[PDB]
Amino acid sequence: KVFERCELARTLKRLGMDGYRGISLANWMCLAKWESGYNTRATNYNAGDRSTDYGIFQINSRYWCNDGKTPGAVNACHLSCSALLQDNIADAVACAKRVVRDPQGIRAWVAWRNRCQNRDVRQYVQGCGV
Amino acid sequence: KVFERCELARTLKRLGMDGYRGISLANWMCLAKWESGYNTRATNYNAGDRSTDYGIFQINSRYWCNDGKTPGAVNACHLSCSALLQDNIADAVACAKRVVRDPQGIRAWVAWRNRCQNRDVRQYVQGCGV
Ligand SMILES: [Cl-]
Ligand SMILES: [Cl-]
Ligand SMILES: [Cl-]
Ligand SMILES: [Cl-]
Ligand SMILES: [Cl-]
Ligand code: NA
Ligand code: NA
Ligand code: NA
Ligand SMILES: [Ru+3]
Ligand SMILES: [Ru+3]
Repeated sequence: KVFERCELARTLKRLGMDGYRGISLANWMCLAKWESGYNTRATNYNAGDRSTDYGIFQINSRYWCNDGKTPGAVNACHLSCSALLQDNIADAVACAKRVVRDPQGIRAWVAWRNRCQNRDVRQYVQGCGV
Repeated sequence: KVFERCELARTLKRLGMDGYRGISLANWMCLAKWESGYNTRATNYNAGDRSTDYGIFQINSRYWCNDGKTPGAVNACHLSCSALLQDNIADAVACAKRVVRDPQGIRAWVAWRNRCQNRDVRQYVQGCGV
């Protein structure tokens, strides 16, 4: 599913993302926008370590979800990676939270570092009433 | 699916394309028309570099989507090029938004520049009530 901007913000806010471990709703919006285009079906293979990023947050098969294809893997979210390719994003929300409870926080995602960090991101929630 | 002209103008307008990065609805229409004749199933293989342009916007598998058969690929929309052949263009629109956020914007499609840039394109939207 391709969420609409304000529809995703309200969905993420309903599930407690706004302010989570310090992270504003807008920064989650920005991450998802550059990771997937708000598309729960996005995917991206990584040839360096033969892992794959899954879903609306591009969560990686090495450390966070099991896809049965990735060497040296752990399943820190205890999820089939295919659970992160589903129209319902409750599971993906739970796994993004689990990712950011580690020390480096939202810095886990490179694209967030390059596209969102230290940048104005109000554009993501302006006019959504959240 | 081959869109009818206004059908596509309403669809693209509903998916937020009017004014996106300053790109008019009319210009997106002119891009779709010269890329694929509004045909969601259009594909163009290039035996030169073995890449393929997909769907209604003819997005290329070397830079933007993964079709698992193009050398030197980077999948910047984190998307299967199959998603660019759907009747539902929601994945395609989201990927086209990612394309024009690069520094060249819409100028990425050489056809748009040969056929649309600096030209009158009001005829693509008028009568469509958009
Ligand atoms: Cl990750
Ligand atoms: Cl392209
Ligand atoms: Cl990139
Ligand atoms: Cl002329
Ligand atoms: Cl009119
Ligand atoms: Na891929
Ligand atoms: Na879920
Ligand atoms: Na994208
Ligand atoms: Ru940095
Ligand atoms: Ru507001």
